[PDB]
Amino acid sequence: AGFEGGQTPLYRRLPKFGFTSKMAMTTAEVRLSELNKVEGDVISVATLKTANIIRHDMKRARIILSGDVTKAYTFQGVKVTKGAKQAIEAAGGSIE
Amino acid sequence: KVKMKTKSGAAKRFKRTANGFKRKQAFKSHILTKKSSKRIRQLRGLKMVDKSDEAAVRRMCPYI
RNA sequence: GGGUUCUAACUCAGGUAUAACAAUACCGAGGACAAUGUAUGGUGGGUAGUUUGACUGGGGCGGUCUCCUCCUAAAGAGUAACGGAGGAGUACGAAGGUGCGCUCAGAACGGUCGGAAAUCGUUCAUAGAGUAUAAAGGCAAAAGCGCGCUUAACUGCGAGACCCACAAGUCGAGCAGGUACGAAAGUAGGUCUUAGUGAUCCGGUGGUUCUGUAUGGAAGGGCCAU
RNA sequence: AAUUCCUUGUCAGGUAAGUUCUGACCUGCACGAAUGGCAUAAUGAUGGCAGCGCUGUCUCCAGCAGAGACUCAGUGAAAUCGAAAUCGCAGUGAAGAUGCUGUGUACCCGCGGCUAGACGGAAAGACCCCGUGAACCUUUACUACAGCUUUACAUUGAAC
RNA sequence: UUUAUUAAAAACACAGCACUCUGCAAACACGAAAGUGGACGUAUAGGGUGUGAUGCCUGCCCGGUGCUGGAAGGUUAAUU
RNA sequence: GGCUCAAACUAGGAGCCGAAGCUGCGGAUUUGAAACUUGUUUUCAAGUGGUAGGGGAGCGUUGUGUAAGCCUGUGAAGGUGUGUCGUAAGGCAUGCUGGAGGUAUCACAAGAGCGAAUGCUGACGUGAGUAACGAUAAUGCGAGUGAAAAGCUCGCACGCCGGAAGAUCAAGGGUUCCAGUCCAACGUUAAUCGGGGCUGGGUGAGUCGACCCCUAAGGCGAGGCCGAAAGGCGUAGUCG
RNA sequence: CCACUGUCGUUGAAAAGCCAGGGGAUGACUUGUGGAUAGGGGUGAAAGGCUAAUCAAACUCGGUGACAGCUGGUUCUCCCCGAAAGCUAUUUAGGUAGCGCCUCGGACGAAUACCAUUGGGGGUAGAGCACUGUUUCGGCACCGAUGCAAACUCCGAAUACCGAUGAGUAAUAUCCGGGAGACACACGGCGGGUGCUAACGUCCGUCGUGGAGAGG
RNA sequence: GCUUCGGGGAGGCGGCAAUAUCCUGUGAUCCGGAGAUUUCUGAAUGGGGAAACCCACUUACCAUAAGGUAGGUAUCUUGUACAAGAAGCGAACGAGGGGAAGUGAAACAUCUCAGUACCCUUAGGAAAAGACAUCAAAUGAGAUUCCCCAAGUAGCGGCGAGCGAACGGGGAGAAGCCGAUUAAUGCUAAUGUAGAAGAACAGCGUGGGAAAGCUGACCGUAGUAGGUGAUAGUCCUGUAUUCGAAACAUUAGCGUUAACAUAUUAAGUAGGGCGGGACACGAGAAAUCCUGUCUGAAGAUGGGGGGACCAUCCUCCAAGGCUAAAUACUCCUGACUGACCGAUAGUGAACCAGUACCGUGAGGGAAAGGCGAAAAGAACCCCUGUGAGGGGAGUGAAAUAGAACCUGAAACCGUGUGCGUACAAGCAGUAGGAGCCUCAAUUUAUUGGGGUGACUGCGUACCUUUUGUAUAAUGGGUCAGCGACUUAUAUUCUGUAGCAAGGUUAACCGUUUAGGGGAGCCGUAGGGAAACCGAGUCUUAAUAGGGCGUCUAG
Repeated sequence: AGFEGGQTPLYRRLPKFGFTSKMAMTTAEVRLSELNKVEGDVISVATLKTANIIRHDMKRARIILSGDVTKAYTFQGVKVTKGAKQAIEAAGGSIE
Repeated sequence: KVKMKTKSGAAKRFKRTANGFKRKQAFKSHILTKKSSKRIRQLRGLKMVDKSDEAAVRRMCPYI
């Protein structure tokens, strides 16, 4: 792996770039379709951990418009996108 | 247990996109006065990894 | 900021006792030296570990190794040889942009020094010149030569193509912004073009809210330029 | 010349005839004075050359003696070996053929000899090249280290 | 004296010669050190190097690299 | 070979021979195509040389389940023949040998297939009944014993060594020493003989040697010195 | 105690000897017994000699199944397809990697191939002297006759290549992915360079065959 | 082999390997517990030494001769010249002191290998560690150890080759103390070290022999055991089940005794300079830990840490000692197991094997199993040398089962029969093909099967390696046996199956392939360096343009 016969290999011809963030490793994205595994109506970080939607070491979660919700939910400590927010409030939920 | 190891220098060069890999371009580190502004413009940013290089990149970075 | 002296540390592979070796005591001689530990500079084939290229009508020796032009190259492209010939590793703030203007080399004739050939006048003269440089291909709307004003040798980019294993390389109308020249339509993202070049890593510098290991900073890192 | 390439240098001697030898010349490719120079009696299973004697070294080999070889009896190896019904020649052909083509020759099988071939046997050529092979040796190759040496601090103090 | 087993020599050694080091806990060598050899020796001795009986002898060069002496200047470590 | 109005050459012409090419006939197989539709059937068309290599479908072997089954002394495995079947790997049946195990089928797992590696181990060939039988000091004959005598014993003669090839030890060996008995193997042949097999026997010390006393080189070394550890050195001594 | 010459022996009587000769033989001699020096170490009157038939670094065991881009070998059967010995890069050149070429699967479906008609650009073969050179003769550098040239061209095909339209035939072309192998090629034609229009020579281009293909 | 205590009940004096003398119901042999004896060497210990030997001194006693019996006499450590210890050996695992190189990096020096091999010291049934001068930064937790994750992530790195966490989550186990020490002694309970009983089948045929066949029974808390003349629940030994201990060991509980220990909050300490080492972390912006050297505090109004550093906040109190479990291992004891081997395998070793043999030595290191059910192992005769070897006889189911003994392959070497072959040139065959020989049918030479193969055509082995090999290129004397793409994990693709926008648990628990365990992983969204946003997002002054995405199955 990574050898081209003595010619300087592709990964060594190209430059390194970027840095790794630690915030990204504790931020988790939650899809509207995974919300059916939640027990209850409140959608918080603790409830997303209980539903096994997110890892227990995640600190915060984002709700994005991927599937669609089926019931009214209450969101406390999660960021919700614009499309996901309008889908939640169209299905009768709320965000706080 | 034993696992495949990532080539860490290749993981520092290649990142996963939806249908392939992205990368920065060469020939921008230094000696840049002599280069035209077109080359300085166009050698900036990301390119895709070429499909002929993609199997090697997958062998080098088997987890990203 | 140095020498001299002293003795008490330390030394004796000195003497006298302790049977002996050693130590101990005393005496004697040295003495803050020497010697040793740590650190540090020099020296060091005494010893170790290694390196010491490839192509090549065998190898060595010699030459060559990247880039550009012509030919080989068989009227698209490409195409080899230690095949035949030459160049490059720069230059230039004008030798760039624009508007305007101009036309060369040679020959003959006349004319002070002044001729084969200086400058002046006349007549022929698609270029027999010039083009920063090698060669080839081009060049009159001159791409050649002058003058005025200038900084487009701009920033963000770029439909689309050439070329190409990749990494690279090349051309590009158009769009936005800010300009330069022009009365304007416009032209300008360097130079007639094709050589004047070197990846990554590492480190430096000018910027930047992106990050910032409890938090606020900072360090360090990232991104843009170099 | 233990040194001279050209070179068998030249001249002299020695032989009938001497690329060697001896003497001399000096044009020393490329001698030379303790990596000693030039000599030197004695010495050397040392090198070169020349003689006497002596000879089977040779012309040119002959005869004889013993030990094998040869035959019989007893005992009983070896390396090698794809398989063999295993001839010549001129061609051909991975380019030097018992084996292929054409042709010639040849009844089957021993024994004593012989070594021209079977690119005969033996040893995965030591020459040569190659391998980002090994070793050991060298040095003003690189990088280190031992050793030696420098200074600072410590052991380590006092007085002028 | 030597290549035990293809080289006995012109090779090595050799008495002799020179240079140089070494004042004694010598220089030098083994060793991690203690302890040893040198040597129960002491510069007419011991070590290293070269040369190699003897006869006649051994010329010039200190630029290079070593070795020895010197320190005016330049550079120069840890340290502070 | 042989060939001359050719069996040469030039120019025509007509026949024929001639390949795994083509056709005929029979069979298998890959792909694609119309259908009772998974090879359920009949065909059709185009294919089917092959190294490196890619793809597909199977055979056999050991073992586990199936299997407390089934087969087997009315003869298992194995060995050796024969017949028979399949494209093949291979299957099946059966004569003989053998004498106690084997394994249908479908799955499952592999120490799963050998001609080569100057492969490894054992066996056995060729060379070949060939070389050789180990100092050229040498043997002849008469008796005896014996299954058998060149070689053993005895005798006569001959030859060899005799600063040894005789004798005494040490070292080293370890019974080889002596007698009786045997001859398979060993002895480079034979052997009745032997340093071979077997069974008995044999080595007697105050004076010879060792031990012992003493020490050399050199070891070890109360304490002692040194050293990460292990250990190294060394005094008195104690060995040698 | 040595080992100078020769013969023999060289599957030896012998993993260094025998025979005939040879050297030293009171010395820097030979030899017995015991002891010491140990591997990057020893010892060496110095040959890299010797250190147990082992020496430019002993032997034994261990690291250890060292590594080996090298050589060898790689074991049952049948069916289908089927290469390459090129380019680029490489401390590369007999290794390897991307691309090309093979296979399998999937997607797509004529976008592919052949031919006819037709739209193009060219600077080759040929030819020629208009330029750059070179050349001979005549008249007088110029005029006229006359040759030649890879790096000369006033010219200039056939083929080839890039497009369009159209029929027929064809187990096409393209893309995504699984698995490769190959990157020593050879000869015969054609066009050349090189060589000597030598080479079963060498280096390219292109076709065929072999490679990997039997049959006549 | 002696004594004794138990067991047991008819044979026995170990094996090759029998014979002899004998022993044994007055209880032997044998098995189990205890005891006695226990030469010499060896830590070897009285001194020495070439191990299995040499030489002593001394106390008491005996003997009267030149000796005997019973002791004592090493060294070092700890206690008062006296008592108690130690020493040496031996599997792996632990802790510690030292510490390579081959190799990889397609060279090589940093780095890797690896803190591995090895050397050395020293324990215990485990060791080590361990109770916060620890993490965390959440709503905080609450020692150590081990396992599954986190994760091949964050990082380290000639940023190469490689190396590689932690936080936190799920589990196993849980414990905290100030002596959680060691060693004896006595009771109590349990276990172990010999043992005991243990059901149920007959007939008939075959056969050498019955356990197999046929018919009919029986036991079963005992039916897939090992044997027995072939295959047995009912023949034996066993198995299910139920049970024994005089003696001694071990384990646990209680009590007593004697040895050691029993801090009282921690200064040459924390920190610092220099040089190194350890931390995933190679000096790096390098925290933290260790220390060779040189220094050097504050001391609860104080100090350590929170990855340069400062402030704030949080947390915790070093410089005293201890502490079970979960974890590591096998020289070994018992039980049980195996899609492990079956004599070239499996240990090197199935057998007189660490032997023979090789080496000075360290060390290296084989080969070698099978008669038969029972030895019934061949009386006797014959040939022969009273030899080997054989033939009869006999035994046996079988003797080409006769001891080199089951089966008995191949190479290799013979004997017999049939055909061919001594005028003919070569990979030895193949396609034809005459003749002869031989079996079977057939009305009788006509076919068919088998052997041979005159003569004719064609035809230069195999492997490997190559552009190309009959090649005079490689390899193979032959046969037989063995001999090379594996295993573990990760990952990707394909097939298949289950579930499906979901799928799936791991370690563990478990009366154990079940069931539980959701930690975690993959998928369901991307863009961007990142913050951040999200069917979008990045770049940009730009809503322009452009990049990467969207426009479903895992």
